[PDB]
Amino acid sequence: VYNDGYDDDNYDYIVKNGEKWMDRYEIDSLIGKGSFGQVVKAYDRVEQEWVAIKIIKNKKAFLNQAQIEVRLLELMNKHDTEMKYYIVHLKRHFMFRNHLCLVFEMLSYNLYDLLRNTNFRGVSLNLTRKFAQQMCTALLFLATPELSIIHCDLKPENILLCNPKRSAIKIVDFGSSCQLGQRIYQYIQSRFYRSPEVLLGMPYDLAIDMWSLGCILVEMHTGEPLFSGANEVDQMNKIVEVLGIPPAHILDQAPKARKFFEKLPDGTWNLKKTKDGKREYKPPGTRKLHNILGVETGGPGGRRAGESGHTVADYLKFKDLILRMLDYDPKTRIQPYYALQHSFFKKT
Ligand SMILES: Brc1cnc2[nH]nnc2c1
Ligand SMILES: Brc1cnc2[nH]nnc2c1
Ligand SMILES: [Cl-]
Ligand SMILES: [Cl-]
Ligand SMILES: [Cl-]
Repeated sequence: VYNDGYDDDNYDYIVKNGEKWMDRYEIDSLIGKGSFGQVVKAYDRVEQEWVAIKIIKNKKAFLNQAQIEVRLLELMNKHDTEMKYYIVHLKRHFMFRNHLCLVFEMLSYNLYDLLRNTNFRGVSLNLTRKFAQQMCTALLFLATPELSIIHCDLKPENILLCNPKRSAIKIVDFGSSCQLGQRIYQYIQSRFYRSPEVLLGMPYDLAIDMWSLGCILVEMHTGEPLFSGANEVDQMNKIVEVLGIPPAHILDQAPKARKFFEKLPDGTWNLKKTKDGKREYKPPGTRKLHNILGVETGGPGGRRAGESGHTVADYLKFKDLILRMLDYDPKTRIQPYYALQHSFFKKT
């Protein structure tokens, strides 16, 4: 009784392996899932190649958001004719059985799959550097004035390997992306990767992606999310454990500062007071990235002790870049052009 029997109760297309669409696509299987709908692997008979097909939910709000996604993908792909800025390619789109379907090149698995494959030991610092450099080049591309595109949902799951053994990547899922000055949501980004200005209800720009990236890079090396909040209050407190209380010039303009913080008569800010007898977080800024990363103790959890490509100097450079990506102030947070110039990327 949903979509004349083609949909489940959650607006998704009921995927059947081997179904052929439009005398062109043979549906192999489901390969991904999301809030947007589903992704399937299919073979395009006409072009005689494998593709991934993202099936948007048969639901107006989701259709209308995916129309924005289509426009940003076609816009990016036309400024990336050489396909060298690490953004997935929208081959074409169509309506089928009342689902917007977007056809992409077939890609390998994502960076989360890669971490899980190491049993969350984390990938090497050399491989992290390759990912960071590609990622920064991609954000530089997004920042070109004709695009000014904010991805808004960078996470390990939305960065895909081109090929499962090689290190080339592409960013996918511009399903919540917007352009500078075309911002339409306040609840954005995945929580672990969510920036302070978004937690604070403040206006945001492309710099929220660089925040997400700094979280991602740490997690790729340690194996675990840097700020693993269960809800927004716990997310902001986890950030404060590592970075301290946010500067007053930020909190004074934050419409949601009172959700997490409290201003004292002298105008300084602290965390909201907790119920008497309840200790739950480390005191502000005492959980140091220096120790999260194991800079002088053999890498995260000491697991890198004795390996090449993991020197103390290597780690200090890494930490510095990460901390610059995690600047509380969006206006001084490091920007893609300067991140590429960081000493973490030199040499070899
Ligand atoms: Br290829 C590919 C795979 N997964 C995606 N999610 N959103 N866009 C995507 C493109
Ligand atoms: Br803020 C901040 C957080 N963690 C650190 N580790 N080493 N220096 C640091 C500065
Ligand atoms: Cl999702
Ligand atoms: Cl290596
Ligand atoms: Cl924690």
